[PDB]
Amino acid sequence: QKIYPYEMLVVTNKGRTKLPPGVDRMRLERHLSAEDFSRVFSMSPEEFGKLALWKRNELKKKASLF
Amino acid sequence: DDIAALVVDNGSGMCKAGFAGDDAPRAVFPSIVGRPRHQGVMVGMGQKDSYVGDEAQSKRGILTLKYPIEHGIVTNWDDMEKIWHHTFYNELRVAPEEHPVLLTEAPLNPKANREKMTQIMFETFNTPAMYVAIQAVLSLYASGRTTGIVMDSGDGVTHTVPIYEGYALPHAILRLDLAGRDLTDYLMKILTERGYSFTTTAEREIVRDIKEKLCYVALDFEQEMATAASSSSLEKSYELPDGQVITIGNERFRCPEALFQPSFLGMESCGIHETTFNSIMKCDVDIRKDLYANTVLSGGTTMYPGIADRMQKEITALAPSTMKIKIIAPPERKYSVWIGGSILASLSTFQQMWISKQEYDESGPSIVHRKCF
Amino acid sequence: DDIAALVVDNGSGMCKAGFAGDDAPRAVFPSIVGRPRHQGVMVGMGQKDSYVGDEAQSKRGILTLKYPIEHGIVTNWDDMEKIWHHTFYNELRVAPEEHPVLLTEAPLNPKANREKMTQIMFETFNTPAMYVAIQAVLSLYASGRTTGIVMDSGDGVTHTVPIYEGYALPHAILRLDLAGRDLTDYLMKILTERGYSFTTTAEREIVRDIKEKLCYVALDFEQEMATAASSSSLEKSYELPDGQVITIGNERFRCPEALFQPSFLGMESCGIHETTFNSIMKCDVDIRKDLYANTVLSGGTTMYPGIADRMQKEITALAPSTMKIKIIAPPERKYSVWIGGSILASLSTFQQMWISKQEYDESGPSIVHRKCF
Amino acid sequence: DDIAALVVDNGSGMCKAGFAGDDAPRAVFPSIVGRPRHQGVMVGMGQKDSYVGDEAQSKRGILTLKYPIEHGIVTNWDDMEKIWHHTFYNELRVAPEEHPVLLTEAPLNPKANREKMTQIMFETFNTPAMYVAIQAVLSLYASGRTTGIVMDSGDGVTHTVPIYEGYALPHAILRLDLAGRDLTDYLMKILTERGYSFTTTAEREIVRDIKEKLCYVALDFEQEMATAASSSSLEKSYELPDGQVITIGNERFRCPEALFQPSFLGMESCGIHETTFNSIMKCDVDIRKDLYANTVLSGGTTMYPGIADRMQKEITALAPSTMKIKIIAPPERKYSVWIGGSILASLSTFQQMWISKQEYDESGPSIVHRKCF
Amino acid sequence: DDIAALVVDNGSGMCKAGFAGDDAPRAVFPSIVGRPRHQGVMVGMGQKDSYVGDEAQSKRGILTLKYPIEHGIVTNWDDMEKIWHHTFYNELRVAPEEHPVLLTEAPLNPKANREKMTQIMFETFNTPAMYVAIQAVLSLYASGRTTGIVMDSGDGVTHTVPIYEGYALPHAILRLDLAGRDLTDYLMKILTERGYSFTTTAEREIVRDIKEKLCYVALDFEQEMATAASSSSLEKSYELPDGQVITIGNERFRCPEALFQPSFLGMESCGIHETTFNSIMKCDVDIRKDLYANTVLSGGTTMYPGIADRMQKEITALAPSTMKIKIIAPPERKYSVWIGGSILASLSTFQQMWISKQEYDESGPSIVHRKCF
Amino acid sequence: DDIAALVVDNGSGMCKAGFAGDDAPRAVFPSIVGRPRHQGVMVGMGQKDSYVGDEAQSKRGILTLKYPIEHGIVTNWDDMEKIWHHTFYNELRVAPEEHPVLLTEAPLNPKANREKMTQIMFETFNTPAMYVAIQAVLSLYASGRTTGIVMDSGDGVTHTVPIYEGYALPHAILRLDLAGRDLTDYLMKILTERGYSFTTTAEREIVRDIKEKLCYVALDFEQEMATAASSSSLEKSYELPDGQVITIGNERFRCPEALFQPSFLGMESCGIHETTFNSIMKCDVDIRKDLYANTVLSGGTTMYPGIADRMQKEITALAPSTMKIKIIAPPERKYSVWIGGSILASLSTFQQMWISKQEYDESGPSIVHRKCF
Ligand SMILES: Nc1ncnc2c1ncn2[C@@H]1O[C@H](COP(=O)(O)OP(=O)(O)O)[C@@H](O)[C@H]1O
Ligand SMILES: Nc1ncnc2c1ncn2[C@@H]1O[C@H](COP(=O)(O)OP(=O)(O)O)[C@@H](O)[C@H]1O
Ligand SMILES: Nc1ncnc2c1ncn2[C@@H]1O[C@H](COP(=O)(O)OP(=O)(O)O)[C@@H](O)[C@H]1O
Ligand SMILES: Nc1ncnc2c1ncn2[C@@H]1O[C@H](COP(=O)(O)OP(=O)(O)O)[C@@H](O)[C@H]1O
Repeated sequence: QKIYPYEMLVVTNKGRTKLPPGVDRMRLERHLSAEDFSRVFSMSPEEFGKLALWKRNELKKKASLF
Repeated sequence: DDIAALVVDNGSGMCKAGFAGDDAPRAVFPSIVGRPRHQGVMVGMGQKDSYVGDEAQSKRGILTLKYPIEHGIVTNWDDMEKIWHHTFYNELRVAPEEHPVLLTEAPLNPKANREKMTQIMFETFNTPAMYVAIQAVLSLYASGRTTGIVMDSGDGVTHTVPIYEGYALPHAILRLDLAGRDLTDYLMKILTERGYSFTTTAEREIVRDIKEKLCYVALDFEQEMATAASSSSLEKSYELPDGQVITIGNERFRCPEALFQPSFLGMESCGIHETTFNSIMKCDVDIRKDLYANTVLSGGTTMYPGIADRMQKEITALAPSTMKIKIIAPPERKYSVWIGGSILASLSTFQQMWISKQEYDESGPSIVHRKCF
Repeated sequence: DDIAALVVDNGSGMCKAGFAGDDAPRAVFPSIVGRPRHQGVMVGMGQKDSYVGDEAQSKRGILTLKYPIEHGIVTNWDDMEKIWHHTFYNELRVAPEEHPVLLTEAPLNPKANREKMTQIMFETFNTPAMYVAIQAVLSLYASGRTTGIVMDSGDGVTHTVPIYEGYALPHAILRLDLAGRDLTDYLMKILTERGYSFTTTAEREIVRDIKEKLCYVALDFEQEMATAASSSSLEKSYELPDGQVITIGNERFRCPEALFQPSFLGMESCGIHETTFNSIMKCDVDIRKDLYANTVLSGGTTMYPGIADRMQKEITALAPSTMKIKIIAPPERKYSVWIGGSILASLSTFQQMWISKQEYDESGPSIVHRKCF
Repeated sequence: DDIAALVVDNGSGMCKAGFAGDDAPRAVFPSIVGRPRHQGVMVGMGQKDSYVGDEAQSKRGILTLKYPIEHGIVTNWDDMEKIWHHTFYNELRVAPEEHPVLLTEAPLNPKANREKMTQIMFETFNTPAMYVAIQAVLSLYASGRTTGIVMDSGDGVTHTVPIYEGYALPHAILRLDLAGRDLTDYLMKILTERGYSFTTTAEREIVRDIKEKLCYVALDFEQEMATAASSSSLEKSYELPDGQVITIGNERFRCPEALFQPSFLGMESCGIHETTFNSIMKCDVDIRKDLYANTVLSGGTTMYPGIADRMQKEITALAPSTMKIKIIAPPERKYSVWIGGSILASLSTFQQMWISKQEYDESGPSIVHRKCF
Repeated sequence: DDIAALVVDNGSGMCKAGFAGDDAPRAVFPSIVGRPRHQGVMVGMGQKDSYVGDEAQSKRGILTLKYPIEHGIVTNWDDMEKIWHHTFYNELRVAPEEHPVLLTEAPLNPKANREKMTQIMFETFNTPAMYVAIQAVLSLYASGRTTGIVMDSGDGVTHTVPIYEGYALPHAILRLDLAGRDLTDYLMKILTERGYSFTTTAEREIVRDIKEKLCYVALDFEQEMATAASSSSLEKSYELPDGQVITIGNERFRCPEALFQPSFLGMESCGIHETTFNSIMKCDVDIRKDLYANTVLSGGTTMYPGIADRMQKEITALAPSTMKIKIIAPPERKYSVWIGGSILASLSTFQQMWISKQEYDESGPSIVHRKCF
Repeated sequence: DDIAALVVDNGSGMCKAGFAGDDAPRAVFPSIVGRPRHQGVMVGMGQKDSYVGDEAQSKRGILTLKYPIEHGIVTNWDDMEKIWHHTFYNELRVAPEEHPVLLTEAPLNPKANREKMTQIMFETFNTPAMYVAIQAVLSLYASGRTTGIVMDSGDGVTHTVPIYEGYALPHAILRLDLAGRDLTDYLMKILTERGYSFTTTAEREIVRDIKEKLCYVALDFEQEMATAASSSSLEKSYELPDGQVITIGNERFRCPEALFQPSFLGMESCGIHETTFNSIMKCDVDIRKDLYANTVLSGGTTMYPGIADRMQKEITALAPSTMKIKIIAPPERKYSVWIGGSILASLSTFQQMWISKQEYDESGPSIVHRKCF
C-alpha cells in the first residue's frame, strides 16, 4: 500500500536514479493511488484487471512505468 | 653485464611489450594497420601512407582498418613488420640488435609461422637471440603454481592445456576457434534487431567498445531472459561519438552466451566449459583431482563479469560430486601471459635456452622446431 | 468453399497485389504518396487531400512525392494505411475481412516493423489470418528448385541467402544496403557533368526512366571506357517530357558499375559478386558444389543487360577453377518474389500455419516472431 | 437564390457591370472623368462639377478628360467613387446595399488597393457581402477549362499566368507594362509623319477610335513593309468629325508591332510572345506539355486581326519542334473577364466565400488578404 | 626568387585579381558587360562597342547590362575574353605571358567549362602555367584550420563541402542554386507590392544596392513580423539616384529569410542550415564531432547582419543537445576565397603541381581533369 | 536346413549383411546416424527425423553424425535399432521372423552388451534363432585353416587370439583399444601443421577418406623421414569436395605407423607386432612353430600398403632366427570376418547350436553366456 507521486515513479534509463526504496521492480503501477491511476490510464482497476498481459504491458510502456 | 631481454606479446587484438624483470609492460597498443580511403585536396600537408597503432585509432574516421593477425595466424607480413618496427623504435626506443627478444604464439599453428618469425627477426632486425613460447605456459608461470590447467582465450583463439608437475601432456591440448572477434560480429548481428546499423570498421571499433563496457555473463540464461522480457530493469544507455543515444536492453547477456553455447553462431563445437572438461578427462585418471583444484583463467575474453561463477557451476554440474572445484582468476589476468615472460627471461638456466645467431646460420629457420616446444 | 488468399508484395519501389492461384499479379503500382505543394485558386473545383499511387505519378508537376519505405523499413505509417487501403478497396475491389493476407519483408529488419505490420493488419483491417515471409525464400518457390543461393536486389536492399535441401543457414545471410535508389542518386550526380540538372522529386522519376531505358552493365569496364573515349558509337538520345533532347553517351555503363565497385559512392563494403562469394564461403564444405550450380538472380535491379555474364565471370574468377558456375536468370525475375509467394498460398499443408485471429488476441503482436520463420 | 449578385469589372479603359448568371454585361461604358476647361463658354454647364461616362465622351470640346486608372493602379479615389456611383445609379438603377458585389483586380498590385477598395465599398455603399477576384482566373473560368496559360492584355497592363488543374503558380506570373494606351501614344507619334497633329485628350480619344477600327497585326513585318512601299493597296481613309478625310496607309500595322518589338517605344523589355514563353519555361518540366496546348488569349487589346497566327508562329519558332502548340482565341474574349465572373457568382460553393458585414466589422479592412487570393 | 603568380577569382558577382603573397586583391570590379541601346546623334563623339566592368556602372542609363556568368556557369565566352583582357592589361598592367595563373571554380558544374577555360588561357594569353581550384578549399585555407565544413554563397552558387585532416569527402558535397541574384529578383518582386516599380536592368543595380544597405536576418521570423506590424519603428528611408525617397520597412528582413525557407521562391529544396546538417550527417560517425564545431562561413551572401546567430540557432536545434556548435564568421570573409588562393601560390610544394604549357601541348585541353581536383 | 540364415557383421565402422552360403555380402554401408542441425524453412518439403546409412553420408552438409558403437561397445541402443531396422527392411527386403541371424563382437567385451543384444534380437524382431560369435574365429574360418593366430584390427578395437587345432586358449587373448578412429584423430591433429583445418563431422569423414586414399607404411622410418625432408619425391595432391587442392606430403607415412608406436598418441602400450609376439609367448612351447607359420591379418585397418612386410620384419627381428615366419594377408581380408561366418552358417552341425526361442523363454536373456563360447 505504498503511495508515491506519478512522474517520480516514471523510470528513465537516461537518469538511472529516482528509484524509491522497498518497491518491487516487477509491478510499479499497483502503488499508484486510484485517482492518479485514473489520470494516467483513463480506466478503472477492475477493467484493467480483465485486460490481457500483453495489453497491460503495452499500457505500462506507454506510461513509461515499464 | 645484465641486459634486459625484450618481451613482446603479439596477440590477435593488441600488442604488448616491455623489459624482462619488470612488473608491468611499458608499451600496450592495438595491433591495427590503417590506410586512407578518401581524396586528398590540401596540397601542402605531409603525406602518410599507413597508420599504425593508436594513431590509426585516433584518425579511424577516414581509414580502412586491417588486423595483421586473425584467428591466431598472421597473414599480412609487411603489416606485422611495421607493427614490430613501431614497437621497437617508437614505443620503447631501444636498439633491437642489442637485446634478445621473446615472442608468444598459439599452441596449434601452421608450421611456417615459427620459421617465418625466426627468419624475419634474425634478418630484418638482426637480433642476437630469440625464443618462441606458448602463451598458456607463460600464464601458468604467472599463476605461480607448477600444476594446473590453463584456459586462455584471446581475441582470435581459445586453447586449454593441462600441466602436471611441469610435465605437459600434448595429446590433451584443445584448441577452439572462438574468441572476441566472433563475439563482436555476433553483437553486430544482434544489434540490428533494435534498429541500429553498424557496417564499417569504425563501427566495428564502436561495437567492440560497447561490448567491452556493457556486457556480462548470465548465471542462469532462461531466468535472465524471462526477467528481461517481463520488465525493463536490464537496460543501459550508451551514446555514440556522434551524440545519438542507444539503449541495449536484452542484448547485454545474449552476446556473452555464445561462449557457452556455440550453436548461436552456427558452430557445432562444444562450449568452453565442456572443452575444459574434455581436456581434463583426456588426461590420466590419477592427476584429475589436482587439475580440478587448479583451474586458471586467462585472456581478456574472460574479463566479463560473472564468468567465474558460471564456469564453476557448469564444471561442478559436469564433474562428479565428490571432487571439489576451484576456479582461479586473478584480477590482472589480461596481462598475465606477458607477466609470465617477465619470469621466463629472468631465470638463470634460461640463458642456455636462447636460439643464437650461430645456430641459425648452421640450421636455417628450422631450428625453432628443435629448440622450442 | 475454399476462399482464395490474396498476396501483397510490399516493395520500396513498386507494390504488387494479386490472388493465390493467379498466374500474374492483379495490380502493380509505385508506392508513392503525393501532396500538393501549391495553393488552389479555383473555387468549386474541389480538391483532394492526398494522392496515392499512379495518380500521384500522373500529376508530378504540382505534387511533392514521398516514399513510405526507405531501405526496406517503413518510416511513415499513415502513408502505409493509405497505400494498403488503396490496394484493397480500389485496385482489387475486395473486402479485406474475408481473405487471408501474405506479406513479404527483408531478412534483417527491426522487430517493431513486424509487430506494427501485424497490429495494423489485425486491428484496423480485421483480417482473419495473415503471414509474413522472406522474399528470397519465395524466390526459390518461384524458381522451382529446393537448393540454391538467392540474390534478391530490389529498390531498398540487396540480400543473399543460401538454402540447401530445404534447410536455410541463418549465419550465411548477407544484407548489403546498396540498391537502385543509390544508383538513381549516382545517375543524378553524374548527369551534372554534361550540364543537365535534375533537382526536384518530380525529376527523380525522369532520372529513373533514363536509368531504365538506357543503362547496361559492361563486361569489361576499362575496355568500355577506352571505347567510349575513342569514338561516339555507344551514344543514345533521350527525350524529356517537355521536348528537349539529351545525350547520355558515356554514363550508360557508369551507373550500374557502382553495383560491383561500391567505392564510387564512398561505401567501404564489397561488391555484389564478392557478397555472393562470401555468402558461399560462410557455409560448409559439402554444399558449396551444389550452391555454385544453382545461383538464382531476383529483383528488378538485376534487370540490367549483361549483368548475368559479368556476375558469372567474376564468380568464376573468384571460385576454384575445377568446377563450373551457372547463373540462373529467369526473364520474369521482377515478379518472382510475387510468384513463389502465390505458390506458398496454394499448398494444402500451409492452412494450419496461418496466424489465427484468436491466437493474436491471446498472445499479442509478438506472435509473428514465433509463428513466422 | 433569387437574390442576384452584381459582377463589376473595372478595367483601365472601360468599366463593364451586370447581373450574375447572364451571358453578356448589361452596362459597358468608358471610365473617363471630364472636368471644365479653364477658358471659354462654361455657360452650358450648370451646377454639376464634372461629367462621368458617355456624357463626358460626348462633350469633349469643353472638357479635359482624366483616367482614374494608371497601369492598373488607382491614383485618384474620388474619381473611382464617382465611377462606381454612376455605375450603381445611372446604369443598373439598383440599390447597392441589397446585392452582393464581385470585383476584379490585376495579379501584381499593391496591398493598399484591395484594402481601400473594400473599405470604400463597405463604408459608402453598405453592401452586405463583397468579393475581390483576379481577372485571368475568371478568364479561364469563361474559357471552360481548368488547365492552361492565360495572357490578359487590357488597356493598362499585360499579364501572363499559368494554371495546372486549378493550382496557380505564383512564381511564374509575369507582368509587363504594355497595353493599348502606350499603343495609342505611339500611333499619335507616328501620325505626325503624314502631317496630322493630335495633342488634346479629345484628340487622344480620336486616335484611340482610329486604332480600334483601322489597325491590324502583320504576319511578316518585312514582307508587309515591302508590299506597303511597293503599292498603295493597303491604304484606307478615315473621316474626322470636322469633315475632312485622313489616310493612314503604311503605319496601320506599325502600331501593334510595339507589342512584339517594344524597342520601338524605347523600353528595355521583350515582346508578349517572349513573355509567354518565359512564363511557360519558369514552370516545372512536367506540366509544360499541357501549357503549350492550352494557350488562352484575353483582353480587348488582342482583337487586332492576325494576332493569333503571328503569336503561334513566334512561339513555334521559340519552342522545341516536337511539341504541338495551339492558340485559343474566342470571338467573345473582350468580355471574357466579365463572363467568368458571371459563372463564379453562380456556383453553390462560392456562396460560402463571401465577405460578410460582421467579419469586416471586427477584422477591419485587412480581411481581404486572409479571405481572398 | 621566382615570379609571383596571379590569383584571379572569377566570382559571379565580382571579379578579383591580385598578386600572390599579398593580403588583399589589387583589382576588384563587377563582372558586368554593357552594350549601347539607343542611337548616337552626335558625329565625331567617338564610338565604343561595349563597356566592360566598372565603366559599365558609370553609364547605366544608355546600356543593356549582361552577366557572362550565371549560376556559376559561363554562358558567353567573348564577354569572358573582354573581362580577362580588361583585368590583365588595364586593371593590373601586367604581362600575362610571364606569370602563372590560379583560377577559382565551383564544385559541381558542367565539365566542359574547365576545358574551355584551359583552352582560352593557353591559346589567347600564352601563359606558362595555370591551375584551377575549388572555392571552398581556398576558403578553408584562408580560415587557417585543416578540419572543418565550408559553406560558400555567392551570386550564382551555394555549396557545402566537408574536409577532415586535409581529406575531402566527394559524396558529401552539396550544391544549391539559391544565391544572391535570386534574392535580388525576389526583392524586386516584393518591392513591386509596395507600388515601387523596377523593371530595367539598370534598376537591378539599384535594388542590389538597397539589399546590400538595408537588409538583415531576423533571429525569430514571426515575432519580427508581429513587431513590424504593430509599430513603425523598423522603417528605413532610401534615396533614389534621381532624388526620390522610398521606404522599405517590413521588406527589410523578408528578402534574406528566403535563404532559410526556399518555399518563398517556389523552390522545393531545403534551407542552408538543413543543407549544412545534411552534408554533416552524410559523413562518417567519428569525424562529425570535429565538423560540428568548425563550421566556416564564406562568400558575400553571408554578409547579412545577424546571419551567424540564426545559423547557430538552427544548427543547434537540429543537432543533438550533448554537443556544442561553433560558427566561424571572419569579419573579412568576402575576400576569403581569394586570400587562401594567395596562400596556395606561395607554398614551395605547390610549384610542382602547376599545369605546364608542354603538358597541355601533349595532352590537349583534357589534361586539366587529371591534374586539378 | 532349407532356409538360409542371415549373417550380419556390425562393427564400429561398417555394417555388412547377407545370406548364408554366399561368397559376398549383399549390403555394405557405414554405421552412422545423422540428425539435422539447422532450421528448415520450406513448406511441403517433407520432414525426416534421422538419416541412416549411405543417405546420411550423402548429405553431410546439414547433418550431425553419431556412431552408435565406440570401441566395440554399443553406447546408444535406439540408433542401433534404427540401423538394424534399415538393414532388415530397406537393404535386404526380408522378414526377420523367418530366418535365424548370426552376430559378431569383440572377444573382451562387457556381457551386458551381449545380454542386451540378445534381448533386442529376440523381443523386438521376433527372430526364431540367433547366435553370437567372435570376429577373429570367423576370420580364421575364412582363411581356410584350423591352426593359426589371428590379429584382427577393426575400426574400434584390435584383438589377437591363438587357435591350435580348433582349441582356443583364452589366457593368451589380447586386446588393445587402438584402431582406425584414433588414426583419423591423429591425422586431423597432424594436418594442422600445414595449415589445413578440419573440425566438424563432415570434415572428419573427409579426413577419413584422405586416410583411405593416400596412406602407406614405411619399411624404415628415419630413412623415410630423411628422404621426405631431402626432396619432395613423396608428395600427393588431393581435391576437396569444394574444389580446393591440398598436399599431404610428409604426413603420409606418419599417420599409419602410430599402430606400431603408440607413444605418438600418448598411450604407453606396445605396438601390434609386439602384441602378437607377447601373445605367442603367452602360449605353450611346442605350439609356437605353427603359430609362427600361420599368422594371418584381418580388418580394414590392415589394408594399408606395405604393412605385411614391416610386420614380418619386426616379428622376425623379435623372434629367434632359426624358425620360419609367415605373414599371410588375403586380398579380401576386409570382408573375411563376414565370409567365414557364412561358412559357419553352412555347416550341418552348427545348426544344432542355435539359441531357440523356446530356450530364451525358458531361461531369460542370460542363456547366451552358456550357449555362446
Ligand atoms: N574488460 C573487458 N570486458 C570485456 N571484454 C574485454 C575486456 N577487455 C578486453 N576485452 C576483449 O578482449 C579482447 C582483447 O583480448 P587480448 O587479451 O588483447 O587478446 P590477445 O592479447 O591474445 O590478442 C578484445 O577484443 C575485447 O573485445
Ligand atoms: N475591336 C477592337 N479592335 C482593336 N482594339 C480594340 C478593340 N476594342 C477595344 N480595343 C482596345 O482595347 C482597349 C480596351 O481594353 P479593356 O478591355 O477596356 O481593358 P480591361 O481588360 O482592363 O477592361 C482599348 O484601349 C482599345 O485600344
Ligand atoms: N555589406 C553587405 N551586406 C549585405 N549583403 C552584401 C554585402 N556585401 C555584399 N553582399 C551580397 O554579396 C554579393 C556579392 O558577393 P560576391 O563575393 O561578389 O560573390 P562571388 O563570391 O561570386 O564573387 C552581392 O550580390 C550582395 O548581394
Ligand atoms: N583400402 C584401405 N586403405 C586404408 N585404410 C582402410 C582401407 N579400407 C578401410 N580402411 C580403414 O579401415 C576402417 C574400416 O574398418 P572395418 O574393417 O570396416 O571395421 P569393422 O571390423 O568394424 O568392419 C576405416 O575406418 C578405414 O579408415
